[PDB]
Amino acid sequence: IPIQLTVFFMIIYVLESLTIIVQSSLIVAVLGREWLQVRRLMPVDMILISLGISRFCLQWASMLNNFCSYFNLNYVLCNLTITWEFFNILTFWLNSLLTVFYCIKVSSFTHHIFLWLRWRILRLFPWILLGCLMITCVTIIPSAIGNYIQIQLLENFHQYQFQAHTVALVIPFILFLASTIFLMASLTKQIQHHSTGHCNPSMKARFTALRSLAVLFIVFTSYFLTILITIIGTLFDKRCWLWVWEAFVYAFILMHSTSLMLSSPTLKRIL
Amino acid sequence: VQLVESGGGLVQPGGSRKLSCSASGFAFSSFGMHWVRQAPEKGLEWVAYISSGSGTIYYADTVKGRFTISRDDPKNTLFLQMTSLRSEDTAMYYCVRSIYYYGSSPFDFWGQGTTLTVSSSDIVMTQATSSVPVTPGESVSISCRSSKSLLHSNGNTYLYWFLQRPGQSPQLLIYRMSNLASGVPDRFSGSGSGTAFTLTISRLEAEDVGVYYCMQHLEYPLTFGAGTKLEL
Amino acid sequence: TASIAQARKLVEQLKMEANIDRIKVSKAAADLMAYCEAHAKEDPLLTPVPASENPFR
Amino acid sequence: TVSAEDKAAAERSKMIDKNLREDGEKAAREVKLLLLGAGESGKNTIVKQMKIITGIVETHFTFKDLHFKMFDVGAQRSERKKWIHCFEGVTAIIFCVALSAYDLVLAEDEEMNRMHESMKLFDSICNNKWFTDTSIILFLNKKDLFEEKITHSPLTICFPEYTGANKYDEAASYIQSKFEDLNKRKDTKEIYTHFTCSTDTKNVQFVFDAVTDVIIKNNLKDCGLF
Amino acid sequence: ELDQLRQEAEQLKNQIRDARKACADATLSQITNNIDPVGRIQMRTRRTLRGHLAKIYAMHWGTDSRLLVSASQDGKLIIWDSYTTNKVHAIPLRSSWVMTCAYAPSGNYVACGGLDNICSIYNLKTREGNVRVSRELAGHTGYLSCCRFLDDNQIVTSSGDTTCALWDIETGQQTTTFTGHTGDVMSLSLAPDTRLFVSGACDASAKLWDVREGMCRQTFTGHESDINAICFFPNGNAFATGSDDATCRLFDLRADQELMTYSHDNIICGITSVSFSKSGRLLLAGYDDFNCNVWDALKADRAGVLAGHDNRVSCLGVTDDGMAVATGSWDSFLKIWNGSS
Ligand SMILES: OCc1ccccc1O[C@@H]1O[C@H](CO)[C@@H](O)[C@H](O)[C@H]1O
Repeated sequence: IPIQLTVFFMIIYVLESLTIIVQSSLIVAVLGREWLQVRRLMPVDMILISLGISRFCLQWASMLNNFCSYFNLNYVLCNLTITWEFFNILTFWLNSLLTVFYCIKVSSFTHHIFLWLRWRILRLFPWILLGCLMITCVTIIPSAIGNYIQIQLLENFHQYQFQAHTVALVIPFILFLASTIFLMASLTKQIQHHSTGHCNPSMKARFTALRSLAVLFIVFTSYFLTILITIIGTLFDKRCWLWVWEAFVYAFILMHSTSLMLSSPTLKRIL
Repeated sequence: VQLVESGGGLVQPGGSRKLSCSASGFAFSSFGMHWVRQAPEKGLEWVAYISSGSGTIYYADTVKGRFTISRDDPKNTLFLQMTSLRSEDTAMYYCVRSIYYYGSSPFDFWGQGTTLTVSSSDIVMTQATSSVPVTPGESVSISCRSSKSLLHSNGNTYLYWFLQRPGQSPQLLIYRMSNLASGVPDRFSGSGSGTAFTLTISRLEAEDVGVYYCMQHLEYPLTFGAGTKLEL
Repeated sequence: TASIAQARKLVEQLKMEANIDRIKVSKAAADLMAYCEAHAKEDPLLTPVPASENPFR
Repeated sequence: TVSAEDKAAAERSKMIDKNLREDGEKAAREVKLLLLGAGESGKNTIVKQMKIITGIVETHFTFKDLHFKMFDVGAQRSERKKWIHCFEGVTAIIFCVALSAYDLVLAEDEEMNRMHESMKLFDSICNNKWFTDTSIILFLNKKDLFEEKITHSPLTICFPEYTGANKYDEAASYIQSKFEDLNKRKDTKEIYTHFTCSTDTKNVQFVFDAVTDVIIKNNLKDCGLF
Repeated sequence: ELDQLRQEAEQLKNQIRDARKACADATLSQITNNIDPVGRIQMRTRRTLRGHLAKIYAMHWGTDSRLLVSASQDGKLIIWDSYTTNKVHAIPLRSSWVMTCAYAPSGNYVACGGLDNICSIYNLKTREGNVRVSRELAGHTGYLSCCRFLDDNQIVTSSGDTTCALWDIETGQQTTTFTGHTGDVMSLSLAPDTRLFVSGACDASAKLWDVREGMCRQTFTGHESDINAICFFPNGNAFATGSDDATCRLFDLRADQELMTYSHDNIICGITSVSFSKSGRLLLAGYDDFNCNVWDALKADRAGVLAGHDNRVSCLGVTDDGMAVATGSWDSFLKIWNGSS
């Protein structure tokens, strides 16, 4: 309610948005340069580049949308909720693919069929990225048609829109949570199974990986929870607290982006 | 290096047949395969081609659709399945190996062939010389002519000269219009530029009798020449 | 006597390598620079070749 | 425009690229172990029993659906620093040290202890700029020779700064700790130490476990988690 | 006796040092004081040859200046058509450890050598269209660092045995053994007249030998570390050496003492390969700074820098017509560099 709180949260939002943008653009530049020079990239790098462009575009869309909404300045492109929704689905799918890729690479299984499928993921990983993009488009199409019917109207339509949006968000999240959980299970099983074969550097690396996975899981599940509360904002806090809620959400996304900053091998190798 | 063939003989028109080239003595997979036919009393004509790994398959316009050329690398065989043989399909059939890389010798070795007898855009190559009397020890020249210039922008000219002495398969004399083949004497040479090209034999030997063909390789509908016949 | 034999071979090596006709370094440097200048225009590395004649675009 | 057999040569290059990438994917699936150590330090017997029945000697062996390349360089007598960089990228270095060599002196020079020479070689190879992260599977061979050699001769000749109580357990522990003390860059390299069982099979099993651990660590580094 | 022999050997060394000092009236630096500078040479990666899956250790240019041969630890000798980036051949090496490769002058054979102490001569031109192992020359007990064909039947191979060897391919035997280096020879270059060859070793010296007499004609010193690279001047009466010390030193054969040394305060690493240009005005040396540098031989001033690799530049070669510069690095890439008008 007080205007000082609003202006403070708005300055912190603009700083978070700008740091997200510069972070993502730096990833775009460095990883695109490496991909152009080498003409090949490890799958973590392709995932990071796709998620970087997704984060950049999502943050730009969020800034435009929030500014148009709070300033009540109507414009042709200010209201772009469908772009934000599609780009949120894109970043969710890319994060799920990142966790599944961690899953496949870190796991040291020796099954012939499992390893078969493994090298097929490593070889066809850009095709998996294209598949993620196209499933994002297919899943966001119901959201687009819901927005079209709601703007034509401007009940059952509202419930259909809610169901479509929440299923769109939660489908990648189930995969992400399952992959993260099984990766934690495997790493902790390896930690506990060691006996008389202590490897202090290796257990240190395993503990560091487990901590990084915990940070990523907590941050991303908090982001999913806050976007879900927003999706239920009709029955929850009124968006009048726009600046504080947006600052919360994009502080979560800033922590996610910084974690993936520190998780990028090419960036640390180059720097 | 052996390129024997099997399958053929007397067939009824409109039927089906399969010609099998059983390669041995060299690496089948690395080489591209060509099926080249020769009318019983006339010159050669290119029929079909498959590349290494069966990536690209080309056919002549006359035999397009009716013919299917394939290969079985594990068994080292080249198959040509032919359907609805018309009257003109009666011919001497050859399988030719051709490996394609920088400095290679396409159409190096030719097989014996199968005789098929049935019951009763493209570049043109002109050899107006036709039959010529030759005396051993003399120097002779054979002229070949192309419809359009065969000097590609890469700097190569694209004639392949073949000598068919009577009784058996032809062999490669000159590849890329100026490069001597392997296992062939030095006296043979090739020269020219543009559209009119020549092949010069400094000295004529007893085994140089027979017919000569010029073939282009710029545009893949390969067309052989009429064939100039040198006899005593 | 392995040390003696190796030292003797070493002595013969520098004895043979001592009796080489040597020229003044000025003359050798002049010859080297003359070779460098004589083929200067022939070398596309030092003087760039026109783009048409370049076989590397 | 591309000529007919210029196109054919391009296709041949594509086929060669396909073969190259298939061979590279097959090669990246195998474990390249660099085996080096002092002479007669159990290198021959190690490669013998983990074969499971000049120049570089390449030994190929498969354990639990894992291909292992072993690269013996003991034949080379030249300056190792001129070719050791060829092994930058091995999964692990299987070092072999004769545990019983704490008394015997070098044949060439009697002023240097053989175990001291092994320690110097270990220091040179662990702290080499080309192996700042490659793990080391250290094999303390000739365990049963030391089992009877200790009750006659003491560690004092090899290591004067030794507490006492000349038994197998503490002597082996001291040698093991001294060897791992040369590892300056800890927390990024590992020294998997194993006392070889010449009469048993688990010698290759330990190598399999160490290689699996190094593979997991390398995968974690590739994913950027660590 | 041994003391007397050592003293007289030192006396002859002193005498040759005095002769070198007397013949060094004025170095190459002052005689090229007024020579027009080379100028800032800028180079472009006209083609990148990718397909290797390990560190490239050697690369030799074909005599036609278009075919290229590259060796890498993946175990494959790849013959490239540099003009169109097409890969003509991929010979699977018996031993994946290779650090030298050579193109025969006729182009009919390629040499491969490495830590197996065996020089494998592969015959490209065969009736069967697969490159086969024509010969396996063995007899060296140290790693082979450099191989150079002479006339399709004689090849000179420098090994880690501190020795070079002249091999007759047909018989497979060692015609002559060139001995005299204290340390292992790391590179080998042949004079254009194929009468002599110069090889540099880890004893910080390079020796010039006659190929048919089989004895060390001359020895040159002045470096402080191992000679990792050698290259003959196109005149045939000079040669340059690159060492682990960040210096490239040019010794000419008629006057034993070095002419110039190329170094800078910035570069500290070791030179991996050295190759001259056709005019001899440019000397291109790869470094461990993940890039190679073009020095001007006459003025000892760095002409240019070809910074285009993310790992050690391991091999450098210049086409016989001076139209290209192949640079193969540990990043599994070969880059062909050329100037722009
Ligand atoms: O408004 C529709 C909507 C549905 C489902 C998910 C996000 C949505 O909207 C998004 O909400 C975010 C959180 O408040 C904002 O930061 C974005 O600007 C807004 O587009």
